[PDB]
Amino acid sequence: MRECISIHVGQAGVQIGNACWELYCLEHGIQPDGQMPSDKTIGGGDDSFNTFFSETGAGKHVPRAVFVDLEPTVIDEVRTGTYRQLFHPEQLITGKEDAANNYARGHYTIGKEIIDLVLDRIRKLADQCTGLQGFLVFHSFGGGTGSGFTSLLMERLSVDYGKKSKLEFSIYPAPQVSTAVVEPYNSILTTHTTLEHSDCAFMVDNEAIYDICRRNLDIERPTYTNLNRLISQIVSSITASLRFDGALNVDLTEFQTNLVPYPRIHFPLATYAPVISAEKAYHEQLSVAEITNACFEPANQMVKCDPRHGKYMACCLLYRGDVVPKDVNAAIATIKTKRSIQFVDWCPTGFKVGINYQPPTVVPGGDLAKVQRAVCMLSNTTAIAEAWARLDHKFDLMYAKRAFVHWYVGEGMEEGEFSEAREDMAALEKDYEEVGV
Amino acid sequence: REIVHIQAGQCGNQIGAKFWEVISDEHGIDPTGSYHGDSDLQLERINVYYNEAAGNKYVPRAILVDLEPGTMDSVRSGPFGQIFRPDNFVFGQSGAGNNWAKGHYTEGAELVDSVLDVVRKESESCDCLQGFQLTHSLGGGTGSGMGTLLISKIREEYPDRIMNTFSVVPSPKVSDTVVEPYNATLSVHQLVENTDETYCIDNEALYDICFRTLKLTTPTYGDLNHLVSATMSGVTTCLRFPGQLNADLRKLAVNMVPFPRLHFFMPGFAPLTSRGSQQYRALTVPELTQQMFDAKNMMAACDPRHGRYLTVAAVFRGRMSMKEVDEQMLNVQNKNSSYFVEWIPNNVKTAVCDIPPRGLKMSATFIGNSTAIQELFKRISEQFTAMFRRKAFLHWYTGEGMDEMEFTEAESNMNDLVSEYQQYQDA
Amino acid sequence: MEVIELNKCTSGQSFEVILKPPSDPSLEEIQKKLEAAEERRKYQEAELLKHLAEKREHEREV
Amino acid sequence: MYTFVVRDENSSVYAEVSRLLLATGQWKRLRKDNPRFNLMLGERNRLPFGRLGHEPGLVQLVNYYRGADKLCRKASLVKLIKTSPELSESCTWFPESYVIYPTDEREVFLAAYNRRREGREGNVWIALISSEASELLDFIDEQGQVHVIQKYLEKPLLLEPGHRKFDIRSWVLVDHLYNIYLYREGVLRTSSEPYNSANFQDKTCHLTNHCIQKNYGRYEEGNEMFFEEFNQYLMDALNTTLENSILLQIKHIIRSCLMCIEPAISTKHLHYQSFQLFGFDFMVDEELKVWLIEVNGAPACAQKLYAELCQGIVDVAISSVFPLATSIFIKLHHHHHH
Ligand SMILES: Nc1nc2c(ncn2[C@@H]2O[C@H](COP(=O)(O)OP(=O)(O)OP(=O)(O)O)[C@@H](O)[C@H]2O)c(=O)[nH]1
Ligand SMILES: Nc1ncnc2c1ncn2[C@@H]1O[C@H](COP(=O)(O)OP(=O)(O)CP(=O)(O)O)[C@@H](O)[C@H]1O
Ligand SMILES: c1cc(CNc2cc3c(cn2)[nH]c2ccccc23)cc(Oc2ccc3c(c2)OCO3)c1
Ligand SMILES: Nc1nc2c(ncn2[C@@H]2O[C@H](COP(=O)(O)OP(=O)(O)O)[C@@H](O)[C@H]2O)c(=O)[nH]1
Ligand SMILES: [Ca+2]
Ligand SMILES: [Mg+2]
Ligand SMILES: [Mg+2]
Repeated sequence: MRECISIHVGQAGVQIGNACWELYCLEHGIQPDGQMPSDKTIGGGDDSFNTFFSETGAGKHVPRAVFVDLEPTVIDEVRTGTYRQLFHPEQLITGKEDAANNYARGHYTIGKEIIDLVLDRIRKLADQCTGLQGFLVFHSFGGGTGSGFTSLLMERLSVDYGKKSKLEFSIYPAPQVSTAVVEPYNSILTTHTTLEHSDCAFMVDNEAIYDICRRNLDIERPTYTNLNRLISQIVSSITASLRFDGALNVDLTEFQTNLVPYPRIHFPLATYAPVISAEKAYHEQLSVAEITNACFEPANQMVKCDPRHGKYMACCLLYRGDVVPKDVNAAIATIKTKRSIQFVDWCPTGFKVGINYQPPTVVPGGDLAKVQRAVCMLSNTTAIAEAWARLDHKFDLMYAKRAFVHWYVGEGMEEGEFSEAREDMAALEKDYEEVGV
Repeated sequence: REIVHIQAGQCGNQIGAKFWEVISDEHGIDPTGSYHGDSDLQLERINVYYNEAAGNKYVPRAILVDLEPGTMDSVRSGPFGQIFRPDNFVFGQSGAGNNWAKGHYTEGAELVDSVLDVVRKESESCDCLQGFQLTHSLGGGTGSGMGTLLISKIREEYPDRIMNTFSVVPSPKVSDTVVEPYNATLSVHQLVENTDETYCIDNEALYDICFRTLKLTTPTYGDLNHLVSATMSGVTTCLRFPGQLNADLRKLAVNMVPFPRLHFFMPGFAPLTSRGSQQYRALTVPELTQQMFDAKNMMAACDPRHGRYLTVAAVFRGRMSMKEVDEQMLNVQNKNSSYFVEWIPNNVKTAVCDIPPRGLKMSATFIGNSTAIQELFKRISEQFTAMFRRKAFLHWYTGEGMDEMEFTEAESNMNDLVSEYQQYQDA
Repeated sequence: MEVIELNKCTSGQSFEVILKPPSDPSLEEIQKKLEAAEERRKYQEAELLKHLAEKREHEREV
Repeated sequence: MYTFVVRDENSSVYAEVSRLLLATGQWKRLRKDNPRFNLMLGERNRLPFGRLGHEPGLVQLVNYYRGADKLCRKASLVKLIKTSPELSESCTWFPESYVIYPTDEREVFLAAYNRRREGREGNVWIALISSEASELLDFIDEQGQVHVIQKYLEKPLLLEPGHRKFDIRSWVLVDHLYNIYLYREGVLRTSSEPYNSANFQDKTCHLTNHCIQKNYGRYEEGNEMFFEEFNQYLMDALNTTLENSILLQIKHIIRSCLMCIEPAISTKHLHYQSFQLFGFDFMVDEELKVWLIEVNGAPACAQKLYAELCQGIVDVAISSVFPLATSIFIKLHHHHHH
């Protein structure tokens, strides 16, 4: 058994972490007070769920989680929420005043004053770890904390923990739920500085989650709460292999082996089905074939793009519920005939399949209907680079005029970092196109 | 995240008192400083603007400044006079004679350190101060000259704090003296350097609005200030009430100001209403959106179609469909996208607050960062030059120690600002 | 077609299906980047506080 | 008020569509980089498909199908036929062709040619038209990039008076629902010099290109014969009609090609939508069999028809998606049960 530490940075990371840790508790039968009746390993153990929870002599199961924001108000809602007893104050780290959507402010100015304290509270959890695999880092591209401080944390973790794997869940900015305008700057700056410190990064475009909530959950104008519960379902699907018995994606290392042949191109695309409104009266339950085929519909993807116009380097299918291998392989064979699924010539054309029999857990009072079977597909397709192209073009439009740059220079950052990061992205965009056409 | 509020001079104190009168009502604070509201939503951010005192009484974090006592005596005997902390009335006796020099260099200089003592005392009682705001005019001498001296000295003592202003720009249609272009030009230079957001209230737009739309044949300054306080309440709504997302002044400024000197905004309000005259028909979201984007509803006398929007913020208040808001906001941009700069993507942002203002079921506040504001500064420059080429009325200033060079300098800087706006209008 | 590495437990199972075969900077440099930006800040703050000092001199002179 | 942008200025067809759209009073043109468009008339190179369909509150439509180049490139078209089972190396209406890379299936073309020379059968090929394999294998290496080799049709149907050659051009509109519309008016880009079966090196009677023919204008105005006459000439000379002898095959070829790549390019469930205008080029042999030569993805129209086709595009491809405040197209559909 090897432990995983989760780091939630900024507003988006913190509120997504709460969504995830709440779902984890329901999945493992852990109550809000940290008691887990079914665990008979009182005060310890090396069960799979211990990867994400530690135990106290009093039988309290505590997340291996650090929440960090440069501003108290979001994390205060953790300290007073339904799961207040779950975490202890040493895990919740807040500043006074935030990065104001300014990458330079979160990385250089404000980050410098808090980085040491955070690394200390992380090193207090890693001390309780018999063997640490690495970290799961949740954050937004857009925020000043999520972009700036995250990349500073990641640089240092590669120093303090050189052997130790690092995975991100990153919220890609969307205008529909953002009141910011400088997010393209922060996104490119954090990607350039984090890229060679991250082994695998799962991007979630808020635009895609937003439209999924509208189309399939019949929610007129989604809130962060609607978005985060859906995101946590997908994050849980990705991390379930780390928390339950199985043989696929059992350690953070296997994630990059199975999904990331090329280190730089480490942005797998997640597609999830089915999303069904809990308020939908009559629902015909969907088969293995139907949900699997839905993994190739762009409208079910975490990032709107067209995989038909790129090439796959890897593909995992992760099932929850009543699924058996015979039906999976029959569905794949049908889908292969009907759909354009073209791999790079040096990778085998195939799918790694993991089935967990427990059907997905849903938050009581949420927007998601319970389903008999669900699937999350992790595919490393070059088509996700469309998201880099959109973001880079927005960056180019503003930077040509140096709009908003004075804010970043005024916190100690040099205009040349803008052009360094942008060309790194230009190199990344060509890496994707070498491989994909 | 507390804000410290300062109001300076005749105009600054009259509009400023209306602000505290309006929001004190919105937060259920009576003229005694005692809370008598119904909801808890109207006390969650009350720390932003009010200090809590003994007796569960709320005291505005407001400093009242003048160089003559007449207007501040009228404030204390005024509708909400008792609520202000009496130690925060800081005033001289000699007046400023509608003279920027007196307010900035001689009479104001004598008084400024006393004002800054109160500012410091109010600041040190702030858990996390997030900035300052000032109300003042640019046409007189105290608010214009001493107000900008205060701003310079506040930035010296608090160089990293946000500073925002409501600045009443002078106009000959509503005018007290002929030297207003002189005082405005000198003040604008200071604002260009030392403020993060300046909401430009042009006193003739308020006049045309009161006359042509509210059908008031002889509007008073009081009618003019009703429109201003409606906007002041509107633009601060999302700091004073829990809502969609909370941004501190810095984050708000970051996303509205792409260039440090171009921070002079065009405010607007819909529906436009007069005191007393009761509105019975609520507006539909399409009606609010058309009106708040219409030139007639702007309070800086500038045609938005003569320039391009760098950024726009809109604050809707009341119960309404945020979906309908999204669609109507997206309809305005997609229908007139040639008045928005194509090189700042998604530069129109929106917020909604469920709490409507007093007397309206529904309202919208418009904040426009348009290059059309250059027309306001061109007007001042023309009026400035018309007198300055003959050195007219300068003796009022040279007698306080000023040289012609400082005027030449002030004139040149504002002509730079105008040309800076023109660069981005053609990009 | 070909189903391999099948592995079963009480919780679920996993396998692989192939349809076809194929054809860090140091804590030193970090500290320096950050401090080279903190000095960049105080140079800018000093120029402002200087520019404000020249203004103060002009106020005394008027 | 719908909005659109223009990003291909060399486009004769969409230059006219732009004119039609503005002259309705309900469409307005923005500038090339204004991303708030309902409709895009895009460039032919590196059109940024990845940036479409991400503008909140704007239904977005582009006049090109991402992925359609696999049909409109000679190297890729050859590939698509002998690689897609629905077209299948045995395809009956596409000339025998191979992909040869300059120093690939050159070996395969040596063998399939040898019992076409040492098999006592007719023998000519095209890329240069020759009858010896080395005359061609020396020319493709000498010119640069990959070329397509293709069997040359030594028995083309010839138009009398003149004993001439021709090729048929048909314009096809695929809308966002992937309806396949054949414009009823085609054209024959005819030769005016009689076909010379012996000397292939003079390529004025072998190559029917409207430009490379500029005996211009003798028989028809512009080396362009329209469908009413070609129908009449077929009736008088061969007793048949255009519909029966040729067009049925044309519709079959058009439909087979576009249905083959439909899964790869369809925008049914996509966040943006595509239509596209294609020009198919056919070639009739003496036995009245239709052969597909090439598919042009950015076709120019003929002068008499611009008014009609460019209106048709607006009616069924644009206004279907952006409605405003008998038909000139033949809809190609067929579901035979088996
Ligand atoms: N999905 C999701 N996205 C969020 C959430 N909260 C914020 N965001 C996104 O984050 C972006 C802005 O960055 P934030 O995370 O809010 O800012 P931050 O990380 O707290 O850093 P600061 O700027 O210092 O406050 C916007 O584009 C939002 O869409 C959330 O709860 N769920
Ligand atoms: N296998 C074959 N047999 C006989 N003739 C052939 C042939 N392949 C091509 N041709 C002739 O070559 C001529 C032009 O060929 P092709 O269509 O490749 O040129 P092109 O691509 O410039 C036409 P467009 O201008 O419409 O794009 C046609 O008139 C056709 O008759
Ligand atoms: C504090 C806050 C503001 C509002 N500033 C703001 C808002 C938004 C924004 C950028 N900036 N972007 C947005 C997107 C969506 C919604 C809102 C915003 C203005 C202000 O100025 C004064 C100055 C003197 C006064 C005064 C107010 O009241 C009495 O005296 C003070
Ligand atoms: N809106 C408004 N403007 C005013 C008022 N009083 C004066 N002004 C304007 O301010 C200018 C005079 O400045 P003044 O208020 O005397 O500055 P002071 O010396 O600081 O008090 C004139 O151009 C007027 O248009 C008022 O009550 N309301
Ligand atoms: Ca255990
Ligand atoms: Mg935050
Ligand atoms: Mg006066």
